[PDB]
Amino acid sequence: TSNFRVQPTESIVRFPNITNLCPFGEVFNATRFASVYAWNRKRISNCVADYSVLYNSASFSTFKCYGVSPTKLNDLCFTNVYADSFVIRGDEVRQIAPGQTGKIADYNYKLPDDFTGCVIAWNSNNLDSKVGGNYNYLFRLFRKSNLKPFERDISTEIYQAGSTPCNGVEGFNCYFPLQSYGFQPTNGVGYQPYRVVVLSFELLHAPATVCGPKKSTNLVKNKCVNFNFNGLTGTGVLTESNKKFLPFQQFGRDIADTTDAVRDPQTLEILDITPCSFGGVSVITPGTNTSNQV
Amino acid sequence: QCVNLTTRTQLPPAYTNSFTRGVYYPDKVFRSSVLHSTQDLFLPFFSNVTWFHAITKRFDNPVLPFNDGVYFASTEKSNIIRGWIFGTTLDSKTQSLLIVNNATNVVIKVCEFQFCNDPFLGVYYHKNNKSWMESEFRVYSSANNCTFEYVSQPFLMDLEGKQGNFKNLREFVFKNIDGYFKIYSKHTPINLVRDLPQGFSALEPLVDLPIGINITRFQTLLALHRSYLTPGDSSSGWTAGAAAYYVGYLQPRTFLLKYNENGTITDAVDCALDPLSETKCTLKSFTVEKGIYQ
Amino acid sequence: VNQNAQALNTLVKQLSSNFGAISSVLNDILSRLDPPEAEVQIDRLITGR
Ligand SMILES: *[C@@H]1O[C@H](CO)[C@@H](O)[C@H](O)[C@H]1NC(C)=O
Ligand SMILES: *[C@@H]1O[C@H](CO)[C@@H](O)[C@H](O)[C@H]1NC(C)=O
Ligand SMILES: *[C@@H]1O[C@H](CO)[C@@H](O)[C@H](O)[C@H]1NC(C)=O
Ligand SMILES: *[C@@H]1O[C@H](CO)[C@@H](O)[C@H](O)[C@H]1NC(C)=O
Ligand SMILES: *[C@@H]1O[C@H](CO)[C@@H](O)[C@H](O)[C@H]1NC(C)=O
Ligand SMILES: *[C@@H]1O[C@H](CO)[C@@H](O)[C@H](O)[C@H]1NC(C)=O
Ligand SMILES: *[C@@H]1O[C@H](CO)[C@@H](O)[C@H](O)[C@H]1NC(C)=O
Ligand SMILES: *[C@@H]1O[C@H](CO)[C@@H](O)[C@H](O)[C@H]1NC(C)=O
Repeated sequence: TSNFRVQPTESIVRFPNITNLCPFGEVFNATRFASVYAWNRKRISNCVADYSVLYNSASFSTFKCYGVSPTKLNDLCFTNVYADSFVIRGDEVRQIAPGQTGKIADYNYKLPDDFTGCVIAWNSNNLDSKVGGNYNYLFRLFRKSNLKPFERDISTEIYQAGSTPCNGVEGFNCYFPLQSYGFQPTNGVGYQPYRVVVLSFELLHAPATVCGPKKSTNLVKNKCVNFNFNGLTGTGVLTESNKKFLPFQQFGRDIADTTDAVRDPQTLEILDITPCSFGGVSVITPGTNTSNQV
Repeated sequence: QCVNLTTRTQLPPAYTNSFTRGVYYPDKVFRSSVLHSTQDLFLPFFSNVTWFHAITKRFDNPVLPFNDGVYFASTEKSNIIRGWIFGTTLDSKTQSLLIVNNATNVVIKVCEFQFCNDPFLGVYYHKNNKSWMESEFRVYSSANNCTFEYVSQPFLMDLEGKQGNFKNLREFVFKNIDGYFKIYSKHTPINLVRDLPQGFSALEPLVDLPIGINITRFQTLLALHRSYLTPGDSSSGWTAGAAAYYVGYLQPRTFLLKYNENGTITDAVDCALDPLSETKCTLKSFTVEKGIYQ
Repeated sequence: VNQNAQALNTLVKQLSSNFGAISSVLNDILSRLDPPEAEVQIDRLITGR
């Protein structure tokens, strides 16, 4: 007739004990930003990052996330987050994204085809506009080959358009690949400068260095419960285990791909995980004609 | 300062065979009593490894290509081997890793260095008091900028020349993947002098560093012995001592690894060595019965 | 006996396949994603299994 399943009694969250905060101030509140042809990369690790702020505040122009949903970034633990900072034009904001080929994408900064991160961009016209023209920002236009993802080129050599090799003369059919942006307050919105940061994070089996601002609860054993071990969500029964983990090991997969053992972050204990009880349910009847007992 | 060593006689290189060596734990998951197939950079079985022996004066410090990875095995009795440098050009124009185990402690510094032509660590021996003290540090001239630095806790070692046979073998695997310098290590007591032992011992991960630099060349560092017996200047008044090490290179291969009940690798099958190994891969077993197999 | 065990082993091992989705675990897809974006990948997993 049906199936029988035991239901969880409670839920438990076990996240590492780090009180440090992530230096978002350096990233977004920086007085100066580098050029697009040489973007700036920073690593953020061993800190707590709150993505609820910087999403409902500062009125960021574009907040587009690929592979994750922003509401869930509070509930996720990440490994080795990177921040890439540069300054581009308004229309070029479209070009920096998965696919979406463009001159910036082709010759300045290429995002990987498989991307899991959030691109944030805001309008900094007032800061980066000079009445005489803000010429401190430069961009690349002529490169021999398309850039590989997450790569930057700083080579400044005279580009050879056709024959007659330049040999450093910058003559006919010889142009400098680097050109200076001209930014002034009296310009169109599309031509106004924009400041862009790209947050890219890797989901790995390695212990999660960065974790959301989510509290922890006490451990419970021998009962069907939900568990949230470092973003690993499951339902089952936890028991003490005699498995002999080596110090670098953190999980256990048994023969299939499913996890069967785990290491409690705070107390460094090995816990065996077993599924809750399930089975079929059958009804034995002598026939409605004879009786209604079962 | 930098001094070009002299009184060194060049000899043709020597080659030996690696008999089932260079197997490490691929990931951090725990598995027990299973046969697991892994595709990764491994040292192929029964392969040429270049063998260097410092004993002419045989000052064996040649710069070697890094390639995709390195398997370095040193048979040591007097701690002659100290450390390594890893650099694309090593001329202070391109930044270079240095991992040096000096008398006080291990020091892992990624800093632009003006490396000397013949880097080494000159340890001086005094006759009036029988002791060895490191005095010359000829690794580099100066450090322009130090993006990454790390000094470990102090410790003391004998640093005394031994007139016996080689008693310990130290195996290391160095890789650069995803901007990560991974070092796997192990040590085994063996009495062999000039032959690489024929046995199996897995290498546990030792450290994963976020160096993130481009490496295409590396060099070893030796402990130079100076005493009253050797007369001359820094370039001539020295003796090499007795030491031996072996260098092999990693290649992308598929391996079948056997885990025991304690979750330790005990045996491995190289998949593309010969047809019988291929049948063992296909059947997922270490024993094959009589018959014909696709 | 060997044939029955082999069939069951293939059936269980088949759960690890992506079938084109981002991952082979439903609990990971349910997080990290909103329902309109999660439904298509859950569909791919359903079809394969
Ligand atoms: C930047 O500074 C303002 C105060 O001037 C502050 O409100 C804001 O939170 C700061 N942003 C970051 C990312 O620290
Ligand atoms: C914090 O976690 C560490 C392990 O990372 C543990 O040894 C320590 O006792 C914990 N402290 C608290 C506040 O529970
Ligand atoms: C070693 O030889 C090189 C190349 O001839 C030279 O540039 C360097 O000055 C020499 N170092 C000495 C003599 O200490
Ligand atoms: C490679 O191994 C073979 C084994 O017979 C040996 O003869 C040879 O000298 C080694 N080195 C090269 C470069 O072939
Ligand atoms: C070894 O290196 C460390 C770090 O540079 C230094 O503090 C220490 O004095 C050095 N010791 C020797 C023996 O040179
Ligand atoms: C490296 O050091 C030189 C000399 O002090 C300095 O001019 C240069 O800006 C430094 N570069 C970096 C990236 O720190
Ligand atoms: C590393 O440097 C070498 C020599 O300068 C160069 O050929 C190679 O392309 C570089 N690799 C990367 C990833 O920059
Ligand atoms: C596992 O470790 C225990 C404890 O040292 C040992 O008695 C046992 O023999 C080991 N198992 C194997 C297969 O070596």
